[PDB]
Amino acid sequence: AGTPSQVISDGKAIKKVALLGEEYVGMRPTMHVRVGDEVKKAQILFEDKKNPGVKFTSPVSGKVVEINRGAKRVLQSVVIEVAGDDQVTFDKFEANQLASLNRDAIKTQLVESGLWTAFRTRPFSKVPAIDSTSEAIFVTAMDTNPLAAEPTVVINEQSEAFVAGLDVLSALTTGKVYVCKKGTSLPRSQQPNVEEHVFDHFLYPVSADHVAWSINYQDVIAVGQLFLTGELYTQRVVSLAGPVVNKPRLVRTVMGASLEQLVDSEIMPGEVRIISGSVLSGTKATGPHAYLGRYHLQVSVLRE
Repeated sequence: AGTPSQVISDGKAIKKVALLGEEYVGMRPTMHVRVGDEVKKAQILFEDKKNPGVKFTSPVSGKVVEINRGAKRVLQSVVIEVAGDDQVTFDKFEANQLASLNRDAIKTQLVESGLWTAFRTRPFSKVPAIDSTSEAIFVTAMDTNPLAAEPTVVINEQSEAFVAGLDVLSALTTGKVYVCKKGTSLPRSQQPNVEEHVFDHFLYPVSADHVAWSINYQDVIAVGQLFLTGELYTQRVVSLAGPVVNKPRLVRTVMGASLEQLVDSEIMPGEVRIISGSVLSGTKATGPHAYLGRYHLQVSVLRE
């Protein structure tokens, strides 16, 4: 019902993007910008006062037009209006170098680029501490919900970036990296501490000694792109599905894309509920929240 075609095409033009404050567990923001500031791509917008060092950066260059706040001044979203192509650039390497890079050097670049936020601890589901390490980084490269985009199609376009990302993770972990996938074959890291777990909603192992980190396949592609090119890779391939979508399919877009602009001239007439993420485990994309969640790879539209 509203199932998407597993074929990638271009999404509607995006004029504004936003980072959503409340979707980061335990995050209390310290602003590094105000309305009117021109920002570059990968420029810090704010940091977490309760997770010292974690940076949240702009997916695009442009101008800060809104800092929306709700009950008790909680940060709802920082809206950026796209303009120009100025960006903060980082160190670049060759693919063969990535698996041997120093762990702290890797950390520094992920933090300053903002990509560090892609990681979440399991349990607690919050961004790891900068000075912390993990023995088991899990890569979610599968999805059971038919409304989700099949990862293999996305990854097949970004083969070298995906593998490069895995190689960075293989140096970042103190133990192993686990690629959680279906039977369908994927590009393989040549590093011996990168394993594939084939299956036939995820659960992660718990231990008093260690904590598990999780990261989705598209962020792994971003990590790979970051270290190969030295630029923040903000492309997204998201599932645009739901019974009121005229051509349910996969569309290219940008992190934090305006969802009202993304679905413009995509939906049947009548009033609808736009949802960022899965239908059952997403958030109501309305008003100040009408933007693609950091950890969402799907946009669901229903009838109200």
